[PDB]
Amino acid sequence: NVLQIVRDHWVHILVPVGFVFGCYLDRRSDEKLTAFRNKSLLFKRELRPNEEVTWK
Amino acid sequence: ARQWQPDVEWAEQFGGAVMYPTKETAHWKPPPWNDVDPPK
Amino acid sequence: PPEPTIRLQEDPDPEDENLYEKNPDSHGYDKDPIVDLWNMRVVFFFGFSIVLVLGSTFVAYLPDYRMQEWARREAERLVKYREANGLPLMESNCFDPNKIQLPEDED
Amino acid sequence: MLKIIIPTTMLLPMTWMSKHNMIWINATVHSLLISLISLSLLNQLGENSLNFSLTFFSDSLSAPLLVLTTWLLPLMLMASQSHLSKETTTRKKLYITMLILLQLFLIMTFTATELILFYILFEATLVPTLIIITRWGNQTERLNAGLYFLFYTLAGSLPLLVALVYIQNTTGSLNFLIIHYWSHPLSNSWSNIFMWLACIMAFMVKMPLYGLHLWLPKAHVEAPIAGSMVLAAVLLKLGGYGMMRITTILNPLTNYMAYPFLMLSMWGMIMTSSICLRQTDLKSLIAYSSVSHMALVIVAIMIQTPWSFMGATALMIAHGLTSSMLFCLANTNYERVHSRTMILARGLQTLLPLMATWWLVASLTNLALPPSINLIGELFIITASFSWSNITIILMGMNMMITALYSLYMLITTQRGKYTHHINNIKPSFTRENALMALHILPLLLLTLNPKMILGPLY
Amino acid sequence: LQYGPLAFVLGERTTRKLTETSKVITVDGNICSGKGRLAREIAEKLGLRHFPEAGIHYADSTTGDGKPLDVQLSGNCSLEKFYDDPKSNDGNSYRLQSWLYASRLLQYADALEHLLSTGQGVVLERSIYSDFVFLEAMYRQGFIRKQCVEHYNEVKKVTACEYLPPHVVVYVDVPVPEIQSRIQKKGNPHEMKITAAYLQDIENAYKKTFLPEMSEKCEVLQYSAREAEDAEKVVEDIEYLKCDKGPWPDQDDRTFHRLRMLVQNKLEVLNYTTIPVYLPEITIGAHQSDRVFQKFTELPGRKYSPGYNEDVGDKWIWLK
Amino acid sequence: MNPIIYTTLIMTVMSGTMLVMISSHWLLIWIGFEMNLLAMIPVLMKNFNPRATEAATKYFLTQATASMMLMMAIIINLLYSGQWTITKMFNPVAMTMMTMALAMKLGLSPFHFWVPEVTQGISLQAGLLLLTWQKLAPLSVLCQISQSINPNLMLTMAMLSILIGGWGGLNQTQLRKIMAYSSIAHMGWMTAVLPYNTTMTILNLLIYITMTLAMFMLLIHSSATTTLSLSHTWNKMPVITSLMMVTLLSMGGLPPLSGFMPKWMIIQEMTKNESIIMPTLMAMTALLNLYFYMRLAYSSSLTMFPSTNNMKMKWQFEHTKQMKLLPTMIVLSTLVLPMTPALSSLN
Amino acid sequence: SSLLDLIWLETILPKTTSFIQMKMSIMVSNQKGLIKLYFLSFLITIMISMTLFN
Amino acid sequence: MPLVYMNIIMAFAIALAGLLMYRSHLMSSLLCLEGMMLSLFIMSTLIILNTHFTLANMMPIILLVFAACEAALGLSLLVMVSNTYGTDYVQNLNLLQC
Ligand SMILES: CCCCCCCCCCCCCCCCC[C@@H](O)O[C@H](CO[C@H](O)CCCCCCCCCCCCCCC)COP(=O)(O)OCC[N+](C)(C)C
Ligand SMILES: CCCCCCCCCCCCCCCCC[C@@H](O)O[C@H](CO[C@H](O)CCCCCCCCCCCCCCC)COP(=O)(O)OCC[N+](C)(C)C
Ligand SMILES: CCCCCCCCCCCCCCCCC[C@@H](O)O[C@H](CO[C@H](O)CCCCCCCCCCCCCCC)COP(=O)(O)OCC[N+](C)(C)C
Ligand SMILES: CCCCCCCCCCCCCCCCC[C@@H](O)O[C@H](CO[C@H](O)CCCCCCCCCCCCCCC)COP(=O)(O)OCC[N+](C)(C)C
Ligand SMILES: CCCCCCCC/C=C\CCCCCCCC(=O)O[C@H](COC(=O)CCCCCCC/C=C/CCCCCCCC)COP(=O)(O)OCCN
Ligand SMILES: Nc1ncnc2c1ncn2[C@@H]1O[C@H](COP(=O)(O)OP(=O)(O)O)[C@@H](O)[C@H]1O
Repeated sequence: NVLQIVRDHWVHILVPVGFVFGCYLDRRSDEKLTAFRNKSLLFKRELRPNEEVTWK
Repeated sequence: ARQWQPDVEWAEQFGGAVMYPTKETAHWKPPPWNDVDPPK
Repeated sequence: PPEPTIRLQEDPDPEDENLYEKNPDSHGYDKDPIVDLWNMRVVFFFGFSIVLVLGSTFVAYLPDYRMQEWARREAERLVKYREANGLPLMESNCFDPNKIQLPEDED
Repeated sequence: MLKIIIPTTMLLPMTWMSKHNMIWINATVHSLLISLISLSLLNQLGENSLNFSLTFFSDSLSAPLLVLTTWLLPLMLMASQSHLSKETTTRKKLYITMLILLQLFLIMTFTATELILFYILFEATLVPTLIIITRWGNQTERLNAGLYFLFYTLAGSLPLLVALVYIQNTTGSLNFLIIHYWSHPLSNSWSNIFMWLACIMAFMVKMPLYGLHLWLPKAHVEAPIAGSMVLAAVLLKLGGYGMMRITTILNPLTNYMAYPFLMLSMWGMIMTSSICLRQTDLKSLIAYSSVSHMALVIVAIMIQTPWSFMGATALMIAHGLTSSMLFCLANTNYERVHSRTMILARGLQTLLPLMATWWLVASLTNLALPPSINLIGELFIITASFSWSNITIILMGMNMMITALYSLYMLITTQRGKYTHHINNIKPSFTRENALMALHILPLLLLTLNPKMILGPLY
Repeated sequence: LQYGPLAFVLGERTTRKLTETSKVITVDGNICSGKGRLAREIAEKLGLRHFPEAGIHYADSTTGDGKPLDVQLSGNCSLEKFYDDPKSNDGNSYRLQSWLYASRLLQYADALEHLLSTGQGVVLERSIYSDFVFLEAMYRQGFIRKQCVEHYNEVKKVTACEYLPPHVVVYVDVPVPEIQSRIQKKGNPHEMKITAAYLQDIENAYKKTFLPEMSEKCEVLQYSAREAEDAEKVVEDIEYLKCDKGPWPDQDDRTFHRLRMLVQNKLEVLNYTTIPVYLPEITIGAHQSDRVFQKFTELPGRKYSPGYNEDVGDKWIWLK
Repeated sequence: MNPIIYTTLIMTVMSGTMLVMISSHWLLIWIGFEMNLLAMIPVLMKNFNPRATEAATKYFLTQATASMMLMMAIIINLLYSGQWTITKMFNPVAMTMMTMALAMKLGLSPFHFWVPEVTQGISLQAGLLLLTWQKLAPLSVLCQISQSINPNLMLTMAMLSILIGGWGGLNQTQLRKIMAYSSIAHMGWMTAVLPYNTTMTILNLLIYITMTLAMFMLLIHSSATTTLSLSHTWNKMPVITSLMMVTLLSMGGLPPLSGFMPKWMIIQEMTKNESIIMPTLMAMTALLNLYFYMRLAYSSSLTMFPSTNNMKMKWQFEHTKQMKLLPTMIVLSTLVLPMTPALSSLN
Repeated sequence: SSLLDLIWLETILPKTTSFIQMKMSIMVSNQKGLIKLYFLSFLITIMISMTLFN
Repeated sequence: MPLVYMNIIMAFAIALAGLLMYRSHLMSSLLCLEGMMLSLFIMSTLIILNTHFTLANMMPIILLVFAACEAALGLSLLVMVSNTYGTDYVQNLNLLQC
């Protein structure tokens, strides 16, 4: 029954929501370490005509 | 079949005035339950 | 000695409850048959079916990030080049001597 | 990494708002789901590491231990489901909370790019374990066992804090990458000797080394089942992981500072293997077996050769899984028998055949049978020690023979022979115990197909 | 605004409410006497408030619903079993005696709180004082051991060193054969098993010890069975006597404030009734205590605070 | 006593401490100490009894001797340099005598003997005030002249204090004496970092005050004085026992609880000054504090001691008076490690 | 098993520590509560600090 | 540093030793405290008057006042002790112990 199983099975959504939040936080934290993107002496590459960043 | 829990004999160890009783402190008495001494 | 010889008031030690006596097909999970059966189902499905098989296949087919085939190809090219030109294969000095500077002793 | 840490944290509100009769199901399902997420970390590269951020990084040494840690929790829940039947809802939720906190602390410990954070979580892993041992323990000696486990660890690990802050004051950073790249030799001086001792003793006490192992039989015997498996499987590997991480700055002093510990371990392996032969208890026997295996791991780490490190990692994982299985089987026997004595119940193979099969498989794996990863790690360490000195083979072979002897003695005394007459409560084994044994053993026989996943960074 | 130091600071002075009519009175008598009838008449005539004698389930009447709880959850003792088997092996006699003494202490605290809060006096049956006579009767008859009376004396002295003795003590005297005949007439199946020696011990423990101790510091009105029927003379005697020997005249506003803070907050009142001395009659094992407490928590209005019970019917929970 | 008089005496104690902390004259500091001592005595004697009187007279004798020593030190300092401002002492003998005076006021060993007895005689409320509030004036005075104190004397007194607190805490059974020895050991820890960094001293003082306030409020909530009276608590309010065990684990220095923040940080500071032996010794000594805290936790919460029948009646009544700031104190004393860098606020 | 693990290894590290700490606790905590001895010790330590640390 | 100051500090030290000796008669302890206070007053007065530190002439009087107050307080406590024991021997205060 809708709106009845929710009051008993709302706890199951907690862990996957936490996983998605963790993935988002990991990407956001990775966004702060772009001080050498496409500046590495080994992977220094000329950008593609329709490319703005080497990686996200 | 039952988890062991302390009995009276185990509890009496902490009932003294001090731990590790010795000869000198064998005659010490625990303070009264309320901090009031007889007027004598 | 009119002492009761009872040190304290205590419940008698209860006897172990057999899970099969009141419920055959007991699965050893819970005394409530429906919750018990569903616990068995989810344990078997997420343990064997989902993790132990899909995860095993995922680990089996992991991309070669350790660069084993890349190292094999590089070694093949190096060996071919050094054999064709008569170079002595592996070199004793890891780093070329000219770049390195050794402090003079004069002792 | 936060994709792993965050769900483990969310396990707590998930458990605390669950219904009174559905906590075990939810905890088991979501713990298994978390383990699947942790599988992604295993794909390491031959280069440096998976540097996730400034606080967490993953290597090919941390990946197998992390996967094992995440995998152990569902097994702990299934093991604890038995003896917590008559427990109130609040106390069961507190037990699951302690297990979840232990897993979270271990997960944060194993990456811990900075050494002070590693130490903080390495000591934080001590509170939930002590609470579990001293609260949900059957015997009256659980209190003394908890005190021993706390103080043996803390006395060793307290000088480590001083050593670490001193290193930070002189070196200037405790980040493991900077520590590895800027490492400099340690001169032969009394101050450097004591720095070596401070940095090493904290991990050698937890492994444990022979002569400081007195806390382990007590902690393993008096603890509940889940505490026993988490002690034997993961908590023993903290010392070895820390030692292999920290030996990068102790060279070349170790070249001669390893002699006392090498001799102690190479003799204590024989001593504890012999002790296992004359034992009246099952859990004590398994604990002493764990001591022997960890002594071998200590020898391997102190040798400091690539084959030593590979064998050490393989033996770590294999011994964790095997000891967890053996403790599970002993607990299943004890639940029916209620005595915990080896010779009180005999001939159980006639009454419980499948559990006899599980006993045989666990004993064979403990016996270091090829091509299981137990023997892979064993043999790698044997070859490395042989390269170290040709005379070690005598001690190692003696240990192997005694290990086989006591493993088959454990199997024969409890499984073969005529059944005891005055025991008539040996009920048929539940599906839960069989599933627990299967989930313990199948990963071992699966990892024997892909050894490179557990051979460490020096593969 | 519940009573506290702030209320005393602003307006609450309890010496104004006392109007010479308070006169806390305890009516004490032998088993199956006419004191209960007499106490009711005194309270009716003098305008005071009558407190019925504290029983096993007295405390259950003041907390939550007045309906008594199960015997296992409140008292763990029964009077009928004491009458049937006075020398019961499981130490029922002491457990009954202690539970009754603590119930009487709670009743005395409640009576003092009512007197200090309102100013209207109270009438009581056997108080914490005179309760020791039953203990003496049990001990001399051999029902309880010496350590038993030692523990009772310790608890009694600790608990009673902080309360004001009653203004007037009224005693109804009935000879032993007469009360034996009254017991036979009563018809309660357990009560004819009361031995004459037990009643004699109760009476001479009353007369030899309790009465002189009350006389030396209070007013004593010894009444026979006949002369206690006429409540008019009793009330006239109550009015005629003047209280000038007890501690009550020496009390002031500050001491009354301290006493009023003590009588409320019943936890401190009952704090010393559970001193950690382990007699086999009163001590309870860990498993039994855990099981009984868990069963107590499952009661309808006992899981949470009084105002925070959903099953009882308390609403607006999430805003209180 | 009258509530107004009690409030006035408490205000006078706080005013004396404030006068000590906010004044720049030695005479005014001595006046503040005298006012504090004068108003603090009736607080010990609120519940009149022979034990309270004896504790109060011991406290008065010790404090008066300390004040006289402090005044003599001030006089000598004035003699050898005509300065009244609280600054460099300008004299070794005056500094030594003032250090002993402030040690007597604080309770550092070997001037520690009065603390256990005074704490035992007086009530829980009086003890709570004495244990935390009293420390603020002498510690402020010591922080103001830390550049002149002799490191040898302060360090040896701190080491002796830690040793004595750890050893004496093992034997005691009453909770008040355990708290007194715990305070002695914590002050031995805290005064050892005075010559190096006073900010660490202030941080340790704040953490210790929070922990001991929480523990004393928990002890007042469950009216227990001896160990067995505390063991009986689990049958009525198990939550109190659980919170008390968590706070006890925090007070032992176990990470990641808040009580680990000071010690760790303090060690760090003494490692910056090439002092290695002493921090190790103080850590291995604090292991003893941990031991007797663990014994108390075993007695209180981790095991269920036998109960009493009359306790049933206590199940029906609720705690009428609730003390505010107890949950805040527990949280601040248990879960504030991740905010360690906030110590840069020069708290 | 018995002689090394259960007897001497126990005697060296844990049991010796327990015995020493118990003896020290008994020695330190055994004070009769007399302030005469307390203040005599105070005088002794005042003299010691006056003549030693200067 | 002339001999007068040396003699005053010697008197203070002697009074402190007498206070810390504790034979009996807590009244003697209070007397020793007040002897220490008197020595402090004399020394401070001499130091302040010698250097013509005019505004500091307040210091002795203030000192005396406060110290005398403490003496009064002490006496009160002593009285109560006697009222509980009948005499003021120091050895009677042994209920509290470490
Ligand atoms: C009951 C009676 C028997 C019935 C069964 C009959 C069938 C017999 C089959 C049983 C064994 C026969 C051997 C057949 C082996 C073939 C498969 C093998 O070759 O694949 C392995 C692959 O297997 C996996 O690598 C091993 C499993 C991964 C281990 C993870 C465990 C699962 C997670 C659970 C938690 C783990 C806890 C411990 C953490 C460390 C080796 O991989 P590799 O040869 O290179 O190449 C793979 C393909 N490539 C080329 C594209 C790369
Ligand atoms: C025929 C096929 C045979 C092989 C089948 C293999 C199937 C493998 C399934 C198991 C996968 C194991 C879990 C892997 C988790 C690690 C990777 C994970 O963290 O990645 C996240 C992504 O995860 C996926 O989105 C979700 C996968 C979760 C589910 C896996 C499939 C099985 C789930 C089963 C759940 C229960 C099923 C229903 C039961 C009732 C975040 O990725 P992100 O860091 O952004 O990537 C950045 C790089 N980009 C930009 C290129 C992407
Ligand atoms: C009990 C269970 C196990 C616990 C842990 C056991 C491991 C701890 C053992 C410590 C390892 C070795 C310590 C010192 C090693 C240095 C080598 C030294 O011992 O040999 C000679 C040193 O001579 C003497 O040994 C001097 C030290 C003697 C005093 C030390 C105590 C010896 C016995 C105490 C045993 C107690 C161990 C357990 C304590 C609880 C060489 O003389 P020299 O070449 O000139 O000096 C070398 C050092 N230099 C180069 C820096 C100058
Ligand atoms: C548990 C940790 C302790 C918590 C303590 C209680 C928290 C609540 C206190 C409420 C605010 C405190 C002060 C109120 C603000 C106004 C007062 C302000 O003007 O004072 C300033 C100073 O502000 C305070 O010092 C900072 C108070 C902040 C205390 C928290 C630091 C704790 C660090 C570790 C725990 C992290 C926080 C955990 C949650 C609170 C002036 O500084 P200044 O007069 O020029 O220097 C004097 C100090 N000297 C003499 C040494 C130089
Ligand atoms: C299960 C119980 C195990 C107990 C383990 C305890 C022993 C651990 C080893 C010693 C711990 C203390 C070492 C100090 C921490 C390291 C800090 C450091 O390295 O700094 C040194 C300082 O070295 C020291 O100060 C060491 C002093 C040691 C004092 C404490 C002694 C403890 C016991 C010593 C013997 C124990 C050794 C064997 C223990 C075996 C286990 C029982 C450098 O000094 P600098 O000031 O920089 O000088 C440079 C200018 N020349
Ligand atoms: N401390 C006690 N021990 C045993 N019984 C008690 C105790 N206190 C009260 N009682 C019981 O309370 C009952 C009522 O007392 P009583 O006044 O004699 O009868 P009634 O209420 O009809 O006048 C009596 O049967 C008496 O036994």
